Amino acid sequence: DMTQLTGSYAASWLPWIMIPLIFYILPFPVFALIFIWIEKEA
Amino acid sequence: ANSTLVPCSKSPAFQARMKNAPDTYYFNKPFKAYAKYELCGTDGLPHLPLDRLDRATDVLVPIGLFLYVAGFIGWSGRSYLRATKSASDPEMKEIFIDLPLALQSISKAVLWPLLALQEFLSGDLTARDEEIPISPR
Amino acid sequence: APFPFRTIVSLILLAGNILVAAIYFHIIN
Amino acid sequence: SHTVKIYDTCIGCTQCVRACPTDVLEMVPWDGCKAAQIASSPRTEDCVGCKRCETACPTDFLSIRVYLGAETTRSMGLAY
Amino acid sequence: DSDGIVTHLTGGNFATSSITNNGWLRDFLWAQSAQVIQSYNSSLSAYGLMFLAGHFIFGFSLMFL
Amino acid sequence: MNISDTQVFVALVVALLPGLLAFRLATELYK
Amino acid sequence: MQHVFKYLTLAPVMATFTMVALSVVLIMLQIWFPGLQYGTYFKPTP
Amino acid sequence: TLEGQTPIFGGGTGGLLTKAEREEKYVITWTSPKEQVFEMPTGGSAIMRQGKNKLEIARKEYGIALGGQQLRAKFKINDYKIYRVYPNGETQMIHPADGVFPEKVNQGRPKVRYVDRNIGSNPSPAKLKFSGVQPYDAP
Amino acid sequence: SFAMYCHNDTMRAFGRPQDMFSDTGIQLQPIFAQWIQHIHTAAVGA
Amino acid sequence: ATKFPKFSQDLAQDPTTRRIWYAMATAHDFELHDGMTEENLYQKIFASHFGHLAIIFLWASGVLFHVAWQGNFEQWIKDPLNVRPIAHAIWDAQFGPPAIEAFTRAGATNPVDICYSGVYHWWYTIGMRTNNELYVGAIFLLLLAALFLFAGWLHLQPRYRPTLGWFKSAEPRLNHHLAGLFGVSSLAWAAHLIHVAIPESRGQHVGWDNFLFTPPHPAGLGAFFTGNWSAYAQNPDTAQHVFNSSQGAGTAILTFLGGFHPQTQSLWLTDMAHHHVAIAVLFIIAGHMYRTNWGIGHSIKEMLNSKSFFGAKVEGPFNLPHQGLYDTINNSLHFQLSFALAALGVASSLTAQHMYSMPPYAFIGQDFTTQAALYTHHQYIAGFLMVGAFSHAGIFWIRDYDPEQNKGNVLDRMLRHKEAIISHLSWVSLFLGFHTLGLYVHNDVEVAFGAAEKQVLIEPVFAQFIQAAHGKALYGFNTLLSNPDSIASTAWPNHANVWLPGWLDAVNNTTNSLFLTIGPGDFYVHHAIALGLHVTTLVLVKGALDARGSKLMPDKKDFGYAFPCDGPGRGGTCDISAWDASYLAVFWMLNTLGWVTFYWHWKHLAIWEGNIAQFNESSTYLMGWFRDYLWLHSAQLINGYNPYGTNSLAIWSWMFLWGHLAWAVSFMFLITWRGYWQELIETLVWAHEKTPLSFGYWRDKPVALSIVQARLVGLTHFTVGYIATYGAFLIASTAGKFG
Ligand code: F6C
Ligand code: F6C
Ligand code: CLA
Ligand code: CLA
Ligand code: CLA
Ligand code: CLA
Ligand code: CLA
Ligand SMILES: CC1=C(/C=C/C(C)=C/C=C/C(C)=C\C=C\C=C(C)\C=C\C=C(C)\C=C\C2=C(C)CCCC2(C)C)C(C)(C)CCC1
Ligand code: SF4
Repeated sequence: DMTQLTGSYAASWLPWIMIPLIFYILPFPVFALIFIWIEKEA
Repeated sequence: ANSTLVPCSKSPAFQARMKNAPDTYYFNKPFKAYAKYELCGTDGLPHLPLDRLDRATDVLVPIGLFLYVAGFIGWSGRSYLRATKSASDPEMKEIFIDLPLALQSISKAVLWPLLALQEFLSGDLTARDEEIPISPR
Repeated sequence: APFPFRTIVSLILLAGNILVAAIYFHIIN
Repeated sequence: SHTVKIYDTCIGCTQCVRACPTDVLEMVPWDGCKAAQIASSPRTEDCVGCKRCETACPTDFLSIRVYLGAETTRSMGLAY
Repeated sequence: DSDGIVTHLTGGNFATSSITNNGWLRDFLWAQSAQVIQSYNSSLSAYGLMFLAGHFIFGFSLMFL
Repeated sequence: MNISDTQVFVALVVALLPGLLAFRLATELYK
Repeated sequence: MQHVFKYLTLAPVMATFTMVALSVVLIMLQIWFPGLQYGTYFKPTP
Repeated sequence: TLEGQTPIFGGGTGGLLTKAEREEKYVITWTSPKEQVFEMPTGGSAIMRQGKNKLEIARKEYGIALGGQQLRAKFKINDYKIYRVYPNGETQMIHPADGVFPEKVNQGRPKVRYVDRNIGSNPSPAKLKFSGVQPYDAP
Repeated sequence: SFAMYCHNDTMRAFGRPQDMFSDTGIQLQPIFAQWIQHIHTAAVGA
Repeated sequence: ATKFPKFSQDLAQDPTTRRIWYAMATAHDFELHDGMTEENLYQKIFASHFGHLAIIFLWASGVLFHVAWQGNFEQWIKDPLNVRPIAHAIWDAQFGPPAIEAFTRAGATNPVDICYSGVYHWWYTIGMRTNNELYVGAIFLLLLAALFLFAGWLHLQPRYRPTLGWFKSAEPRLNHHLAGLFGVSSLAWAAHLIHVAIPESRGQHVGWDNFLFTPPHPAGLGAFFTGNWSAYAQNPDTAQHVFNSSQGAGTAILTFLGGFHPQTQSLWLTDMAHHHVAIAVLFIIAGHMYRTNWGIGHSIKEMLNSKSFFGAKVEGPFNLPHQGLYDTINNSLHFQLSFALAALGVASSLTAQHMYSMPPYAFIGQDFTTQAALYTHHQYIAGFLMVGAFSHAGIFWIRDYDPEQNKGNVLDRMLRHKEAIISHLSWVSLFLGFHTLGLYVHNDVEVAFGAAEKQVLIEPVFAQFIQAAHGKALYGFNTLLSNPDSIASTAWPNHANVWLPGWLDAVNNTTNSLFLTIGPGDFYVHHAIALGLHVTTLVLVKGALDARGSKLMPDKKDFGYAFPCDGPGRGGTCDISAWDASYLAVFWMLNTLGWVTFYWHWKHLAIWEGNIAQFNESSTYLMGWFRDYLWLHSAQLINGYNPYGTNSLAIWSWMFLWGHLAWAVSFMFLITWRGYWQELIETLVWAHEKTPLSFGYWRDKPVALSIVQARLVGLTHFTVGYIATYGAFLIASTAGKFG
């Protein structure tokens, strides 16, 4: 059916979790890591 | 020899444009001139080739006519500028055109191809490299 | 100065342009 | 901070010092010109880099040169 | 018409097409420029020439800016 | 017939090797 | 009156007079000989 | 401590900010012959008092602008001084540095950042590669 | 104002017209301007 | 101060947001780092190049993996002319059902993208047939990238850090990179074509499991060692050969047929194998020219410093003083980078010009959208590389050039007549611009006034003569290869023109892009391209040659490559640095490449439509470009989504506007300048400090972007919008009307 995102390829559940992880789950922690890195006192 | 260009009077596409053109001053005589003298492409429009030993005057006349006029303007300005350098206020001679000087410069510029050749041979055409302002390298 | 080495290379290169134009004008084949 | 250098072509016209909006420049005794004075830049920490001094300098080329360097609070002209 | 029915110049497409700027790009800029883009070889050809003239001066100004 | 579940998982594990070596090179270049 | 003559020799005034005079010459060439083209100049009318 | 009466000013939005209390602040003091209206460096008008005034300003350029372009040029007041005030309370007088205005030559002032050559003789940067020396700083 | 146009472009591109800011979706009726039109029409008796 | 950036205390002490911006901008400028030595500079660069190589291999691994995982490579093999290649799957959770249905195509049951990079055609030509073969290649590239990542780390350890002398040894590097990196790699690739690709194109599977005992030719290697090389050219593929099958398939491994395979309409695989065989021999020979450790070989320093031509006293090569140059290149990394970028720029242009005219991949010439994408991709990259070549040339003048060690040589002579060079480049630009634009608008006015016959239509006779000289008999010329009786066509002494029958068949074929017929419309656009090339060169050359200084700024070299200005004094000095000239040149490079790709795309669009007459009659005036190319072909692009629904072009519609938006944003950074925004930021600083409940406070003081930073940021938005807008239009206008 064409009412939902699906995948006929192997392990189609991988995009189901990797797209949220890379794009709106991990990026804020990654920004926090970089922000701490670029603000550290000498 | 070129075969993709044919005389406009023998191009059926050109004849279609000639027949359908408005009957005004702008199309009556110019179309007749194009038919006899111009070479047309497959689209029926005149094309200007540079691969003909014949009609070489059709290339050299417009080229020579422009180069003489452009050289005439350039030599008029150059000779006028050189004549104003000796004046006390050369800048004032540029926003105020000196009529006796401009007429003299224009009169000599008629024979500019001869004058330019003489200046080049005598070394008066160009200034020396070491006497021209330049920036540090 | 006649610029010998300058004009010799210039004449050789100009000879090539004239030679190509000769083929292009059907003077030679 | 910015770096302001004064070269030996200075004629001691005091125009760069008068033009400075943060009092970086002062005129000091000298003997290399008729005016017997030369520009100095003892307070380059207060220099903002506006290059008003270079604009005022009448010599050719400039007798005073500003080289923009490390940016500080007062060199950036920040009131906050 | 005689019956009092009004057919508009663009057929009432403002309500549904102007709510996106793709609709402005397509149904206003692209669609309504047909007259000026096809005005060559007609009495409106001056507007076609000036349409390109305005585009030239705009790009020309970017050199100064 | 595209690759199977096992092949995708194997590629993920294999990609960890350049992943860790990229971190080692990046931190070494930072020195 | 000599001041008016000096004004007429100004660069913008002379540029306008020259541009107008050249424009008129070119305009009359279009009226008298419309449709002149490369490969057609100085050829008799068919 | 710096003495003087602040000019009559009803308040403004261009005054001091957190930087004044955290990093540094500037104070300009001057004496005027009469009560008159001057322009605050950051907008608005203020009334300087009859006696000696004291104005707190966020940047040193404000004092140079006020003292140089208004006090001296317009009001003929030549005794203005600019101080730098630190949050710890330390105050140093920075303008005029030695009591004489910088535009007037004064004995005892050393030459600072003077290059003993014309600017066209600075060495090329290729000669000073990896040495950390700028061409204008080269000997 | 403008970012909701970008919202409309993305919703329309997604094939989600019901999520658009439109008369047929999430409505933004200019009620105050509509009220003025009714008041000015009823003032003359129309 | 802050630890970040580690390489600059001047930035680390900056109390504003400019510190973060400039750390990213100067991170890879290793020469300006604090306490940087020449040896540490080369060692850090050497390890950085290992990282970049690993990134390339990982990128190629990702392309292979996603095709083998989510593509349709095996289905595309059976019908390359009608199956749409799949790039990868789509997982956008914000899609609606109409979008999901629209992007579910090409035989897939999930939303997918359509590959336009041509990797399906490339892998098909080189003998790949199964998704497992693609998967093994992807895994192999993961390990190869791991190898280079480890190599970069290894060559930074104290025992493996190369000395500065090792980096400066130019002659051994040239020998190994010519003979080994170029020659041996070419020989190995020809081996892959002979052993794998050619047998696979004839229906025979050759892989790691059977290539050791499956000879590529019946004559074997015995024919090579006995001098019987002609056995390899016997029995080529017949004109009725069917690709990926033995039907009509020969046994030759090294032919020189020329032209195209009749079915695939691409270069013969056996021709390409013999190409890389001959290229390998030439480059291996070239790799023995310079002396390294055995006395024999040229010394580049000696050749440049030579002053005697068989006894006669000369200034140098071509009687020109080349002395002192060896140290100039060998000590200037920017000089070397300038040549490398320029060479890659020309190579990328040649790739674009030669891949569309002589397609090397099976059926790739019939994938119209792929052809347009590949040409535009490599031309725009070439333009960027060309800008970089002159950008680092300007950097070379300031940082690495000193007049003392280059006194009187050919490099110094160029700097001494820079005014003549710049003024003459200005004249060529003015001549081309005045007459090319003037003839366009003359044709605009004539066509607008219903007088299309009054257009000036100059025939490109010089280029038509070249096409005839290459065998194109359409124009009726009877010169050189278009004349069968010409000495060029017969090759009278030897008659070894075994390439000519194939070459002439491809040249005179009307269904390919080999020497497309050109008329007056093509004449004018090449002169537009010439104008763009000369102006972009003028901006770049003027910036490079004025990098040291000018009359307005005699001491520009003391200020570096990239500085904002020198203040409002002396009339004003905006955009005076050499960096600013490169900044201005990117605008002209984008404009020139715009004209180039517009011309390529519209001409091929007319050919693919079957409406070649449209281009021939409308390209002679600018309204024809604006109406019949831009306006006409935007119709289906801008209908990717509308109030009536969405189709597969909705992405190109949204990206079309996204590019316009990025382009518009650039105008803000480019037109408005810094001092306006700094004053506005000061007002917002006041507002924040006086607002209760706003407990946040900046650790870095907010400041407006610097003057140079604004030009870079604006140029980035301008370029990104430029590429995105045209890329969306290029894909949508071709894929919407074709496969
Ligand atoms: C941090 C902290 C802080 C705070 C607190 O704390 C704040 C606050 C304020 C107040 C007061 C006001 C009001 C608000 C509003 O409405 O607006 C905004 C919005 C928002 C949304 C903002 C935001 C908020 C916060 C930030 C929150 C956060 C959270 C998140 C989620 C985090 C996340 C994390 C992750 C990792 C990513 C404002 C404002 C302004 N801002 Mg402002 N902030 C700040 C930050 C920032 C930054 C970074 C920047 C840069 C981008 C800026 C910018 C700006 C501008 C332009 C302006 C304007 O105009 C305004 C005004 O003035 O008026 C008047 N600003 N501020
Ligand atoms: C570079 C570029 C270019 C070129 C090159 O080549 C050209 C050329 C042409 C030709 C071929 C013809 C005629 C020739 C004669 O005239 O002839 C007589 C004379 C003689 C022979 C000779 C004469 C000489 C003289 C007089 C001398 C003097 C001159 C002066 C110096 C100039 C300057 C001045 C000023 C202008 C004022 C023509 C024409 C036309 N046009 Mg065309 N052009 C162009 C441009 C343009 C533009 C921009 C536009 C827009 C405005 C347009 C427009 C138009 C119209 C409407 C029309 C008409 O109608 C006509 C006809 O029909 O066609 C066919 N187009 N053109
Ligand atoms: C550089 C190569 C590359 C690129 C550009 C992509 C691109 C993509 N992958 Mg992917 N992938 C790759 C290699 C690559 N792949 C490899 C080698 C593997 C096997 C380990 C995978 C396994 C994989 C899975 C399992 C999935 C994707 C998915 C996706 C899509 C969403 C992004 C995502 O979820 O990432 C996920 C990424 C990974 C799981 C690992 C990626 C490993 C590569 C080698 C990292 C490359 C880092 C890069 C070179 C450094 C950048 C430097 C910086 C300066 C730019 C996107 C089209 C998703 C998808 O199909 O959505 C529809 C998804 O679910 N990828
Ligand atoms: C006075 C006449 C005159 C002459 C002989 C030249 C000669 C030259 N110019 Mg030049 N120029 C002139 C006026 C002139 N210029 C003016 C007025 C301008 C300002 C628009 C320029 C702007 C200019 C540029 C920007 C460039 C040249 C270049 C050149 C050189 C080659 C191209 C060329 O011929 O220019 C072609 C002509 C132009 C580009 C524009 C000039 C057209 C104006 C309208 C002519 C005005 C004539 C004058 C008003 C007549 C008054 C005479 C009267 C008082 C008697 C050549 C040395 C090029 C160069 O350095 O190449 C080496 C170059 O890049 N010129
Ligand atoms: C609210 C708007 C919105 C958002 C947030 C997303 C978000 C997403 N969409 Mg999406 N989409 C939208 C609207 C939106 N979409 C609309 C309106 C349409 C049309 C109907 C689509 C159609 C669409 C398709 C067809 C696809 C997506 C995909 C994606 C995903 C990949 C991220 C992405 O788009 O690039 C984010 C980009 C980055 C994070 C950049 C990566 C960093 C690299 C290193 C930058 C390098 C730059 C490069 C080298 C220079 C340019 C190269 C270029 C010239 C080739 C992500 C989940 C893709 C997907 O499924 O992904 C798995 C996909 O195939 N979308
Ligand atoms: C192999 C090619 C190559 C190499 C090794 C270099 C190397 C270098 N260049 Mg160079 N350059 C190149 C190609 C190359 N360039 C090309 C093709 C161009 C033309 C566009 C330029 C134009 C150029 C200029 C104008 C300048 C340099 C500078 C430099 C030096 C400092 C790098 C820097 O600023 O920090 C790293 C810089 C960045 C990371 C810039 C940020 C990214 C930019 C803004 C692109 C925007 C990103 C985009 C949206 C998405 C891209 C993909 C993403 C993953 C980044 C460094 C030696 C600078 C220099 O020497 O200063 C004196 C300098 O001013 N280069
Ligand atoms: C449509 C946009 C546009 C146009 C037409 C030009 C035109 C020009 N640019 Mg340019 N530029 C632009 C945008 C544009 N630029 C942008 C956006 C940038 C990025 C900032 C640049 C950056 C740039 C640089 C860095 C350089 C140029 C240069 C040039 C000149 C070289 C071409 C030439 O000589 O042709 C001939 C001239 C033209 C085609 C200009 C139009 C001439 C008009 C049509 C004559 C009409 C006369 C008529 C009587 C006027 C009516 C009266 C009126 C005054 C009221 C030319 C004047 C180069 C240059 O000056 O070299 C000489 C140069 O170095 N430009
Ligand atoms: C055949 C022909 C052709 C071709 C041609 C050619 C190719 C040429 C070349 C040419 C050349 C290669 C040249 C060179 C030159 C050089 C120089 C060096 C010059 C100089 C000049 C001058 C110096 C000038 C001056 C003047 C005058 C005289 C007047 C006015 C003023 C002035 C001052 C400007 C064509 C197709 C087009 C057309 C047809 C015919
Ligand atoms: S303005 Fe120039 S010349 Fe005058 S004192 Fe200052 S540095 Fe010397």
